[PDB]
Amino acid sequence: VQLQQSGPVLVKPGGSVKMSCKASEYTLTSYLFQWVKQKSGQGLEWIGYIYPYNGGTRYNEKFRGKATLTSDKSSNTAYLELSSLTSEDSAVYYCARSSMSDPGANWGPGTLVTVSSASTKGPSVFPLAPSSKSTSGGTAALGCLVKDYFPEPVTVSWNSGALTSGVHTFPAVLQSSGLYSLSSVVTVPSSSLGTQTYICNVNHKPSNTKVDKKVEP
Amino acid sequence: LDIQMTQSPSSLSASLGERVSLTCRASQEISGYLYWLQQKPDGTIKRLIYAGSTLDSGVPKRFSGSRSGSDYSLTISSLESEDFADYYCLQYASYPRTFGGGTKVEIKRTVAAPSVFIFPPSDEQLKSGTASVVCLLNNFYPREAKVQWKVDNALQSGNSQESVTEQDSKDSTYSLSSTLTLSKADYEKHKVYACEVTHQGLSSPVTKSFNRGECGAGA
Ligand SMILES: CC(=O)Nc1ccc(CP(=O)([O-])O[C@@H](C)c2ccccc2)cc1
Repeated sequence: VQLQQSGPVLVKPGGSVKMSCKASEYTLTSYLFQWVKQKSGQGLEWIGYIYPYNGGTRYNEKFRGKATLTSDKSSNTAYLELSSLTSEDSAVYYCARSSMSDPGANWGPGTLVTVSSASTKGPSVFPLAPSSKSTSGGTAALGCLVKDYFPEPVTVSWNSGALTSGVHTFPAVLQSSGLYSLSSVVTVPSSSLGTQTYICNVNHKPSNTKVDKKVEP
Repeated sequence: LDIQMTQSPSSLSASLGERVSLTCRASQEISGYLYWLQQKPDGTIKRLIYAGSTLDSGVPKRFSGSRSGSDYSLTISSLESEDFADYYCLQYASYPRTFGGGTKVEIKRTVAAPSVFIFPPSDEQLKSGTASVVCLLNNFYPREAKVQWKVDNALQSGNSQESVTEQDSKDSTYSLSSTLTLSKADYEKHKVYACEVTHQGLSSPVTKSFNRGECGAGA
């Protein structure tokens, strides 16, 4: 059980960004919202809390007052606004709901913020078609190449989430072009290639791109 | 001032079934207000322990938390493959809330040779002007692997990038993709594309290749 957080956002340096966090159900119980920051591949850093009940807030001094937390008691939504953004603010921001008796009980999925002057670019999705060159025994590997997008992230599912086993979605790689690219592959029975359809569902929210690419042998 | 949380070890590689313990020492008295969380590769964070030894109701019994004076520990009675993750302790006795540097828990397992697959560029991408040739090394262990590209027997350099997954939650293996990027022109002027893979699980390098002429299959 997790909380709901706003989607990934691309914001320019010197600008500001405001993300949200709220419980799924209208569970209107007095909770505290803790915010945590995590830079790609690094550790966790407490940002601050907002107690919607009385508007109470407290910030990690390390943020130099750049973080402002607010809330809408009506919707039980908490907001974290970060100002005068720089690349150092590019990171995943998490919110956790908790109380004295139930500390850090629930965690949100996190909101990925990318501070960059570069414009967003939707990815092109190409099939990685199964063939004798990707078939060993009765197992065939296939996939999708999600190429040339910015910023992160892209989400890839297979067969609308029906296919999860044997799926390996690789970490994105930053190309010399400044655009990301990644491949999502999955191994399936070679005997299914003629009867089972394989579709990778790619979504790149920053560019409002949603592509469903059928991968044929 | 701020309470410093020293987490050790920073990296912990352990055999499956091994009893493992992570330690967090507070630079100050936190009176048992220690929290443990697990973060999986996909970024998902979940509570494991709070109040130093209280186990989250959704966490398996193999997890336990204990306190020894200023030393706080997270113990996994018997390591399972799905325990591969980053673990962090978190002090909440006072503000600011501070975390330990975390522990990357790696799983030791038997050697596993990779299955190697190669994918020619799609015609769709070719119409774009660029060609991506993908070589896949699937489910191998350990992580150490060497992938080389040869185009018409000539070793390539500088035109490939690789990405590797974190250990699999089910079999503790890694998978790696090596992508060779060429212009359409360059791709069309050459014929044999080969991916040479070297790995501890392989006695001799494994070369997977295709002839652009044959498309990427058996024409
Ligand atoms: C008066 C009042 O509301 N008090 C109060 C509320 C909550 C808590 C628990 P807490 O929020 O400090 O619990 C910790 C483990 C935490 C820190 C940062 C992110 C996630 C979890 C402790 C005290």
